[PDB]
Amino acid sequence: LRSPPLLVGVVSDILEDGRVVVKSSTGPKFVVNTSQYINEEELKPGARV
Amino acid sequence: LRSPPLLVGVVSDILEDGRVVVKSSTGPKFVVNTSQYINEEELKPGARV
Amino acid sequence: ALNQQTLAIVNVLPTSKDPMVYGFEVEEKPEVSYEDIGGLDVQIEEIRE
Amino acid sequence: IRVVGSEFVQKYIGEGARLVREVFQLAKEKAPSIIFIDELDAIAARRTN
Amino acid sequence: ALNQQTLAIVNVLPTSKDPMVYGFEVEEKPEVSYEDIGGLDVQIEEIREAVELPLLKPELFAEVGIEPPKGVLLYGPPGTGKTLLAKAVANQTRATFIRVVGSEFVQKYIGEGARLVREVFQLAKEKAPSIIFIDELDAIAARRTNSDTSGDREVQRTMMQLLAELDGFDPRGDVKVIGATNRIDILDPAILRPGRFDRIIEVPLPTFEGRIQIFKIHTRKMKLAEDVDFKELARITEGASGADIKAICTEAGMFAIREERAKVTMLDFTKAIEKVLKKTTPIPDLKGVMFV
Amino acid sequence: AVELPLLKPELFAEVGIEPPKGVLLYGPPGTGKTLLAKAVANQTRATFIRVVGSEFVQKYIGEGARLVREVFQLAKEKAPSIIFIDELDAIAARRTNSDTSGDREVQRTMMQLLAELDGFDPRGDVKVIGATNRIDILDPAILRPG
Ligand SMILES: Nc1ncnc2c1ncn2[C@@H]1O[C@H](COP(=O)(O)OP(=O)(O)OP(=O)(O)O)[C@@H](O)[C@H]1O
Ligand SMILES: Nc1ncnc2c1ncn2[C@@H]1O[C@H](COP(=O)(O)OP(=O)(O)OP(=O)(O)O)[C@@H](O)[C@H]1O
Ligand SMILES: [Mg+2]
Ligand SMILES: [Mg+2]
Repeated sequence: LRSPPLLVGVVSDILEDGRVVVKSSTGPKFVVNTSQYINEEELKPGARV
Repeated sequence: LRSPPLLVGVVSDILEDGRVVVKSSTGPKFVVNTSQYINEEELKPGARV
Repeated sequence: ALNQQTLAIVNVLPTSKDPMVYGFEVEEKPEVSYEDIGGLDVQIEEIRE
Repeated sequence: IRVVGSEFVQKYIGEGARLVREVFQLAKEKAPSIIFIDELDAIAARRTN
Repeated sequence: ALNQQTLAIVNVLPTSKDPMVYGFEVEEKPEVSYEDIGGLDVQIEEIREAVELPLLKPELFAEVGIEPPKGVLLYGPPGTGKTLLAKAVANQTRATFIRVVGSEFVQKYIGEGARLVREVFQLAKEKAPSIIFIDELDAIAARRTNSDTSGDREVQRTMMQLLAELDGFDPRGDVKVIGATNRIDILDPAILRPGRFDRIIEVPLPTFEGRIQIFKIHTRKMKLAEDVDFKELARITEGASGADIKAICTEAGMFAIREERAKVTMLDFTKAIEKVLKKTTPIPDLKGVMFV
Repeated sequence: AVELPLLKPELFAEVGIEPPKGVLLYGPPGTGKTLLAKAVANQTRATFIRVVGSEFVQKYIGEGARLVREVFQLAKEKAPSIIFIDELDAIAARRTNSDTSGDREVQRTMMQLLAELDGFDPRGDVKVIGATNRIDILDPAILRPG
């Protein structure tokens, strides 16, 4: 995962069900689940990831 | 329902090397060949094909 | 709606798209009625003729 | 269908003529129809010879 | 939620924001109140009756029989203090002040964008009572090119989505739409159409009485040694805007620094007006040799 | 106007007036208006943002808008800082009415500039220094001091 291919997406909003809406720079927004490799406190609308 | 898809384009220019460049309505430009029933006498630049 | 692995039509979708008003304001069947205007009684009777 | 007298006319013209053509077009399409045409003292006026 | 490889509904997703909506509120109430804005004096009451009053009680507006505003324009010169009236409303309505630029609903590709115009009003409805100010409509009330094609469809769609929504979420206060414009004689009716908005508040560069109060409020914070009269200055700077009056106050005090002083005096002001007013609509200097 | 409140905000504070929000420069071209701007840049040393008003506005609508948000947003974090935008007639120039293809985009850009300056937003200590080639080719809004 830490290797490329990697893609910058920028957080759209953060859901409390345990998912994150990320607006990708490709185009589409998508819902992906949280991990213990992040903090959602650090995540914010406009957080690069 | 299974009817094949044909891309639409308009002739950009007619080349003298027996091929025609037809710019699709998808976006890209392509050098396309031709069928043995269709000829360059029936095409003009800005001809829909 | 197209079966998108051949891009051929499989179904006409009812509603058929909501139209977009141009030449605004357009009021198809106006709510202002002749009872909703008084004092120009004689002008009503003329414009009707 | 209301076209106001405010849209009508520009400093040089062509777009002003299109919208007369526009309401004529809708009226045919959407018959019976009453085309309100204000304010005819800023788009009609004295001829010059 | 749809799946990538199959596209089937599996869940619902509750939307309330995207990054753009997040930067539009809240600033937890500005530093401007009607305390910090001088007189106009009548147009203060009007803007209050148009917004603030139906907000607390659409029941009383309906009961009577009268239609509240369907949208509010402030129209008048720049710098008369309009976006300035909008912060004031924000402090006392206590109703979430959405600040958005009408330039941001028209964007590079399509339903970035158009989706955004309907998004601001969805927000509005759950956050209610509210209080959406959009702000100098010159890109959401623009005339149609016919056509610029990349540009024009965006401006045309987004224009229509504003007007149609306000018409329909307001018979009575619920979401109040408020706004402002610099110019409107540059563009065609859309918000100057009386079948959409119907309340346009004329807000003009200020009356005699208005001018004095603005000088008073600016000078309130200024250190002074008294021989000053605000009323005389007010006469000289007749025909100037509220921001010209501010610009003179800021120069009179800089002038004081040059004098080696921090108290402002009537002399300091009169010089300060001369500099400014002269770079501005003019000062007389002859009444003919055939008149006095 | 600039070097003085940037380098010593205390003295404007003591009188009770606000610091300056800017300087507009006009008159005859070639008198050294942008030269002067490079002159103050060498002595402020407090982060000199250099843009040009014809480097604002790009090929799709709202990318320009995006650019104007992008200079001010950066400037609030470095503040004090100098945003010197070379032409303000290149982002907002007087019209009778728009005629519309290229003309409309101009007022679109203008809306974005107002807003941030102290339109509504905190300005920090910017200090947007303008210039124009010709005396009157701006709008009243820019012309107006404040
Ligand atoms: N009546 C007033 N009371 C206090 N400050 C005022 C008054 N009117 C104007 N000002 C001052 O004028 C400046 C604010 O101008 P502002 O940007 O709010 O303008 P606007 O009329 O909404 O303009 P635009 O047409 O450019 O969008 C500030 O310096 C503000 O203090
Ligand atoms: N006071 C001066 N002493 C010497 N040269 C100067 C002086 N003022 C300006 N110049 C020179 O004049 C030329 C043009 O001036 P500069 O490019 O700074 O002008 P401007 O008034 O901002 O113009 P534009 O309308 O083209 O944007 C430069 O070569 C500059 O160095
Ligand atoms: Mg304003
Ligand atoms: Mg120059």
